[PDB]
Amino acid sequence: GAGVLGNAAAADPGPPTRPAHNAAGVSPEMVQVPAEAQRIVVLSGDQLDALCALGLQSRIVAAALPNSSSSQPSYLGTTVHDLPGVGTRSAPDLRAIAAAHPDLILGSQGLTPQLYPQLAAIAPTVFTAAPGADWENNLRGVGAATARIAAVDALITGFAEHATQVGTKHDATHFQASIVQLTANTMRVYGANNFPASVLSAVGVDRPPSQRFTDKAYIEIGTTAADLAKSPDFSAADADIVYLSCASEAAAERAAVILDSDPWRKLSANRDNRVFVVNDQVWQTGEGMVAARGIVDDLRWVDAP
Repeated sequence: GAGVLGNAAAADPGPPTRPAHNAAGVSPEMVQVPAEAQRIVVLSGDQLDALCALGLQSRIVAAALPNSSSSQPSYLGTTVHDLPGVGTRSAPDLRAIAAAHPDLILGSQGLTPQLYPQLAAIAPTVFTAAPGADWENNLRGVGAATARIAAVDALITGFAEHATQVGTKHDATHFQASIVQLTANTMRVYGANNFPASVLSAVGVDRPPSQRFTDKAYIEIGTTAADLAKSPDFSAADADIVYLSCASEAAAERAAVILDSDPWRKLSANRDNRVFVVNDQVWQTGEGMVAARGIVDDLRWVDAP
């Protein structure tokens, strides 16, 4: 009974190559990149999102797949969905990366730090920080890596204004929103330090007191049959509105079990029909500007009847 919601930039003036910064802890920290990279290999989901927000998706030649997955993300359109794979984000395939003969490689120090020297020997390589709450800084690093700092500045400025405008029109500050993600065996309740939390903050939506922690991304509650038969407490998940995504198909197949469970039916948001199923790629795994706009779109339901 839970409603389902789901959810080319011109280069800066300069020479044909530019210096760009790697994330802190990458050696070396500076890398010379082309001003107009024609064949980009992207190894992290947030950078793929960034290239789409910059209108550069037709220059991507391959992308690392989400781990345990067998396909590219679909929330970014068919051109990205059809991209060849180069292994997964946690284990990129260097032979396939070399086979794409890229002139630019984007990756993340939070995913494959050990791989940077081998990647840099194939093509100019830029590593951003780990994806998550700092997505806007990661976007800024993609902007420098593609010589599109001005373009990224406008995307960030336009997003902040757009998010604030949506929050004002829909009275976001008067609602506490909960962020929940189901896995096959557990329920994850996200706090205030992660990708979707930072987008809810940009819109101005409040969070329930149980979801304001910042020491970790989420807390995890068991949801197996043995767990449910031990009278668990899901009250950390309650709010005025609950946004719930499923981390996998097996999680989706068990979602209705948890939503029908006695511990979940105790939640006031469930009684009030204010639990909404949302796209996990938009809310959890994309972690970029296009995903962020999808979350803002879903947040338009905070003041719905």
